Amino acid sequence: AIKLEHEIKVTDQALFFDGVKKSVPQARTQAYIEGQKYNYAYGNAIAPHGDAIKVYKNYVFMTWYRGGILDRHVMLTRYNTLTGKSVTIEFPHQHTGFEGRWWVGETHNTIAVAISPKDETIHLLYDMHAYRENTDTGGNGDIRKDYFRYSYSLAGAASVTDNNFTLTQFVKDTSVNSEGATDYKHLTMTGIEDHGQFSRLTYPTFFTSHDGDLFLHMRQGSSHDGRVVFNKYLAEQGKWSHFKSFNVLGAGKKGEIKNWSIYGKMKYADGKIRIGFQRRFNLPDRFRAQDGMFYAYSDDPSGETQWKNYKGEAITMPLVKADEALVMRPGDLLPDATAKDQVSITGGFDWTVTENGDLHLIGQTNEWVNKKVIKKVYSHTYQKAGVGELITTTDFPPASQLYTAGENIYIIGLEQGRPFVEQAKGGTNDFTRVYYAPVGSQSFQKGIVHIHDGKLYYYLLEKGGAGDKRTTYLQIINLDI
Ligand SMILES: [Ca+2]
Ligand SMILES: [Ca+2]
Ligand SMILES: [Ca+2]
Repeated sequence: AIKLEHEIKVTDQALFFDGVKKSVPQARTQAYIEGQKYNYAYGNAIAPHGDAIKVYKNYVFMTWYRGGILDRHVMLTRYNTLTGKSVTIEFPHQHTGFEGRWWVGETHNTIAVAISPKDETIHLLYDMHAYRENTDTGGNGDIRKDYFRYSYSLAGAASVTDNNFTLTQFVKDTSVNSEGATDYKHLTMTGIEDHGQFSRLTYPTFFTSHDGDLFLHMRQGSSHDGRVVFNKYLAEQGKWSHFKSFNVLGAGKKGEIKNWSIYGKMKYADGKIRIGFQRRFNLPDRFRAQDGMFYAYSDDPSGETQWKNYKGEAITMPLVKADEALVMRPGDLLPDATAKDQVSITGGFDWTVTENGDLHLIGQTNEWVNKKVIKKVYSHTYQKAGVGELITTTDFPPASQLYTAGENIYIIGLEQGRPFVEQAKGGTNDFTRVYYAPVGSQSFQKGIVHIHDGKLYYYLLEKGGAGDKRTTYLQIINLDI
């Protein structure tokens, strides 16, 4: 059976935004008040959040911001699964909040972490929400040479002894734009400063191939005109390739009816670089936000060429018209919801492909009437073994992410604060609960998952804390593959 193997405390000082929600004009406008609680613009929990946990050999790497409101330092912790010991590096960068207003917490601004399986370099990307050289921080720091924030290490740093796991392992900024002796933030990944390439980026998320290649993807642009870009770590050269567009910017002048923005994630799944996403058109129509459900995969191990849709048909690369990668229309789940903004798709999208080729996508599609959600529909679209008709069903529980290991797909979450695991054979919608932490165990408020070598690494926020410093834990659960 699935069993909990290890439960480890990461910190009692994880940053939490213990204030109230602010609107974007408030967050942009209001001055600091000394003694205020830590208000926020989007979510209230920046840790664990984002691409913040990775496993490499016997090490679990976890990122987080340290509390409280006056600290906010970027932190990197390494847990050694062989010794049970942890070591943590404190970086000089502090969370800059909403457009430099560091007293308003900004959950888009996550700390992503990856290890190159080839040269054991550690890569960090943090605190970014589409910034650019003329971003107006309202007097809170100069961002002209700090709009893209990248930190990286010496080769072999991933596996040094705990005593040597320090900032000494990381490479300072020594370019003409360097800020000084404690500047660890680089403005580019290629060694070439390039505002056009590295401005307006959000959502750093790394993925790794079977042969040990490391990739990154981000979203570039705005909610009205946005693309996914991705690059590859060049281990032989100690740098990254040029960003490559999965989809164009300015599609309205290149063959689409209008500009659009992309809402999804690239992953490495069943041996291929792939992407799943929904589209925001910003048309005056029945869609309050996103529309459609899309998927494509590359038969190129570098993911640069040979892109295809679910049917195996080649797609235009870079993509201009999203409909080429169509899988289904979530609008069809609410077919009488035709009034302006009556179909509200604002999240809950995910997708996976199992090691047997089974394709799975989930979505949440809400009916929006007089400024309120009046109906929530969860969908599960799947195709067994990559062939045959797509099945879309709404007989799917309220889950927001899908995971895979061996032949199965999994739903993983918190129920009454306790981790559970539901599992289904790939290519089916037949789920059964196979793990639930017992009564008397701890309660958690939030969690992020990382699946590695048949085990579930659950990076969790403990429930019930107070103030702007909370406790996080790492759980290691054997999926019994
Ligand atoms: Ca710098
Ligand atoms: Ca719309
Ligand atoms: Ca649709």
